[PDB]
Amino acid sequence: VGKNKRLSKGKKGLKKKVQDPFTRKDWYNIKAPAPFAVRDVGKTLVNRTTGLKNANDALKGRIFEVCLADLQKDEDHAFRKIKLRVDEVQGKNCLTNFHGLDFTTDKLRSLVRKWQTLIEANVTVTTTDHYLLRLFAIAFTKRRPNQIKKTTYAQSSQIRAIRRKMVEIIQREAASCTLHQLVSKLIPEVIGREIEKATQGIYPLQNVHIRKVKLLKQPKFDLGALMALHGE
Amino acid sequence: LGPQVREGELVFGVARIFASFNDTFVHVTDLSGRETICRVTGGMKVKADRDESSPYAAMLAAQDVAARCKELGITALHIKIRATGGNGTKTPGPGAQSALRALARSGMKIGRIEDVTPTPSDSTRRKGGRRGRRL
Amino acid sequence: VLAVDLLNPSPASEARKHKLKTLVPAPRSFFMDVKCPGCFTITTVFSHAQTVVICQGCTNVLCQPTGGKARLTEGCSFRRK
Amino acid sequence: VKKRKNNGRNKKGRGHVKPIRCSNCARCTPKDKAIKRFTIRNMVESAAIRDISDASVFAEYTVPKMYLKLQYCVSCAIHGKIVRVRSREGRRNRAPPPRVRYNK
Amino acid sequence: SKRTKKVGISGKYGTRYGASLRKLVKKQEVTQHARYTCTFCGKNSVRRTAVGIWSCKSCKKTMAGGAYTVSTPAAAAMRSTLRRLREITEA
Amino acid sequence: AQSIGAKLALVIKSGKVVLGYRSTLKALRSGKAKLILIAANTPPLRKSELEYYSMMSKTPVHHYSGTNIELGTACGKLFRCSTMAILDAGDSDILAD
RNA sequence: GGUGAAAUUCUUGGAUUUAUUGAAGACUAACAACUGCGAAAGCAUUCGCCAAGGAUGUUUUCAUUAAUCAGGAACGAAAGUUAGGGGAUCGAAGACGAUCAGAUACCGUCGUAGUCUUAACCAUAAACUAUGCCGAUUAGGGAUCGGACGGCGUUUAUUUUUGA
Ligand SMILES: [Mg+2]
Ligand SMILES: [Mg+2]
Ligand SMILES: [Mg+2]
Ligand SMILES: [Mg+2]
Ligand SMILES: [Mg+2]
Ligand SMILES: [Mg+2]
Ligand SMILES: [Mg+2]
Ligand SMILES: [Mg+2]
Ligand SMILES: [Mg+2]
Ligand SMILES: [Mg+2]
Ligand SMILES: [Mg+2]
Ligand SMILES: [Mg+2]
Ligand SMILES: [Mg+2]
Ligand SMILES: [Mg+2]
Ligand SMILES: [Mg+2]
Ligand SMILES: [Mg+2]
Ligand SMILES: [Zn+2]
Ligand SMILES: [Zn+2]
Ligand SMILES: [Zn+2]
Repeated sequence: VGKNKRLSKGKKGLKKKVQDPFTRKDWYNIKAPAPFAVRDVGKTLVNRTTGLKNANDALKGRIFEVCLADLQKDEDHAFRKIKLRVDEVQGKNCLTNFHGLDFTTDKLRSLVRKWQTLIEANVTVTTTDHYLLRLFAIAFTKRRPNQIKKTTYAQSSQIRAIRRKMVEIIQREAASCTLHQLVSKLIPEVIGREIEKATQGIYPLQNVHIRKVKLLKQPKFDLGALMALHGE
Repeated sequence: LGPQVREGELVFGVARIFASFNDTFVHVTDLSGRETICRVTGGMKVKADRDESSPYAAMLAAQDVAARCKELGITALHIKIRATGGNGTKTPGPGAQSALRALARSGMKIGRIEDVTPTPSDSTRRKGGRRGRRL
Repeated sequence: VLAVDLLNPSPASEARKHKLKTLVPAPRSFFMDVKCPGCFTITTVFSHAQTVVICQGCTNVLCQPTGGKARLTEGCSFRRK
Repeated sequence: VKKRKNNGRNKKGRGHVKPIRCSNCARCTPKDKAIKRFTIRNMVESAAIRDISDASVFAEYTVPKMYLKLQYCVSCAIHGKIVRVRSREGRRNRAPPPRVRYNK
Repeated sequence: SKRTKKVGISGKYGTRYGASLRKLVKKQEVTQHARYTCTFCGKNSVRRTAVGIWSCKSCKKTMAGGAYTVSTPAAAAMRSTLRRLREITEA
Repeated sequence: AQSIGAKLALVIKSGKVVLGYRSTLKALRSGKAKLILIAANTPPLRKSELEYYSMMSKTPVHHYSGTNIELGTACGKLFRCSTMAILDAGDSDILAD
């Protein structure tokens, strides 16, 4: 509302002179790492480089949310969005690397339903490359076609047995791996198939998934690895 | 003035519309929160405080958002819906749909519907007391 | 119903009720002779044994205790004596 | 006099239950006593489906769903016309109401 | 043959300094004159010498502890947590 | 190692043992001991001295997991004890392990 | 910002909003039910350690060892008290903005004790199933949690027996 301001600019002020800050902006391209199919993911904006304020420093700590469906050109993985962290900005060419993964919220509420049992676990792990990262997991009980009984509930003893089997399998699989190998296992959801094959005997546990992955620490920049993954 | 690109391809942005039960905010960025393309709210456009959250006010705000972002070169938007969250209502306000429709009708492109309402895993005690608002 | 001879219930009805709810209590457990594959000896084992029973020769296990009646080794056969 | 066999709470066999907050007036009520409603709805109302469909950039698109679980105290239950007064004989009937499947 | 109703050891102060102050001093004084079992030899002869020094009358060992007690809950919890942290981290 | 508490009681009731340090040392000198027990909080010099004699005599030694107070009360006696020797087993099977 | 509607309050000394990072305390949504455990009060994030308990199974063991209790004793929500630590959020007392003829209230912005924990007191609640404890008999039905027993099949694995 126009007629509510009382102090306006405050105790004492004066109008501005120069406006329209968009005359000094620049547009940059964004790339993607090696395993993904498409590399261009959009455009980004930043102020033009000037004295006392370099542009490259402002484009080294940005994060981006990109759905995995766009990266893989496939509508099956339309419920996962991942984070990408910018590291080095080549001329008119931003280079990026992995920064995380996460499911969409709406699918998780569509999975959560009454009168069944949900199994959940998490675990921290470190790779051969000195990355400290944490994993989340999800599973649900499976209905049987000929059941007449209304409810499907599991006993806590098997619940903890499943939790132990999940933790041991995930730790064994993620014990000795690199980022390129693990992501090459993430996009086809390899981990789930071993979880289900190991656990069918105790109880079915349909909808095995890795909820999210987040990293805590990183080693030195190691530009050689970034240039190894980029520019194919 | 704008990013050079061929006519066939189109560039993406993201709009974060916050629709509570007292006011609505429309904010457009560039697929990241570092840069804000434009922002307008119901309050300046409307002439009465109560009407700031009306669907009509949200549609009017969406029209001049599309007008302001058209010359920047951006041609398509993703939307990120969020409610009050936390201890709030978690139900989007009345001016959500209005502005969303006005954005679609103005000619803009739409993709990647999403809801970003913040939900706690286990929240603190909520305002009001043991007897609630007794009116 | 309304006319039954309670003195002489049917054998199925007395083999079907709980072991203490019959006219006179009677155990529903038994002894058995097990054929050990390795040797030719004979051991008498309770059907509901609470302890692991060891055979005299070659020292092999015969059963594992459980909540009800002990479970026998897979490569074994028995007859109820 | 007893008006209801279950004391209008549905709690027999235990001593205490953790309370919850009403979604309207922020009152505290036992979880088993509050009225719980589960709702599934669309992102946009049915008239806007075409506008989203032809304004999308993915040819055919399927709008996602929205899932909420609201919970009210009894004071908020019959003021919002969620539930209504029944007769003395009709009180003892816990079958869900038959939703209309023809709509004339 | 109890000679007191509730005052206890702090009866040497007569009718001075107030009941609350006598109760507070008595509660802390009672634990300072008692005897504690030695952790090394096992005999029940360990007594306070200085403000933070306790010594055993049998094996003649002397140990530094709290003001009025051989050990403090904070120090015990810190020794236990440090032992747990070290053994998990290095083993 | 909870079983050893019950196992020792049978040896006490059936066989014959000698308690204390001087008597165990004299038995170990005699060379007719079969197993020696040592408490947790005995002085380290005493520990190594006893182990050195056991090593010379080729007899097993067991390190009890508790102090001498419960070592003493684990034998039905009302006094502390730090070390002991098994002169002979009774009907028990201590020497099996 | 918030309301049936306003104002108190914060704002180009850049409010509100957007993205990244850090710190602090409290709490464990959805799953969660005419479902579980405990003498009751009460008990919901993972894992490790310690002792305890009910039910089932049993051709193990003792042999009346038992039922209720005047006085007596242990426990006993919330609030409250005495000494330390901690103090994010709400919020008794209190200070403002509105409504009203008045409003020391209901509505809105702040806010002390308290809300958490350690060592000790207090012993009262619509502490309700408004229904004392032990023992025997009395009508039909279908659900459901734990243990044991019988059976036709399906699923599945270094696969049988087990688990569903
Ligand atoms: Mg408003
Ligand atoms: Mg009213
Ligand atoms: Mg009960
Ligand atoms: Mg109660
Ligand atoms: Mg700002
Ligand atoms: Mg939980
Ligand atoms: Mg349960
Ligand atoms: Mg009495
Ligand atoms: Mg209390
Ligand atoms: Mg204090
Ligand atoms: Mg108030
Ligand atoms: Mg406040
Ligand atoms: Mg308190
Ligand atoms: Mg009373
Ligand atoms: Mg009673
Ligand atoms: Mg069976
Ligand atoms: Zn044999
Ligand atoms: Zn309410
Ligand atoms: Zn000593």
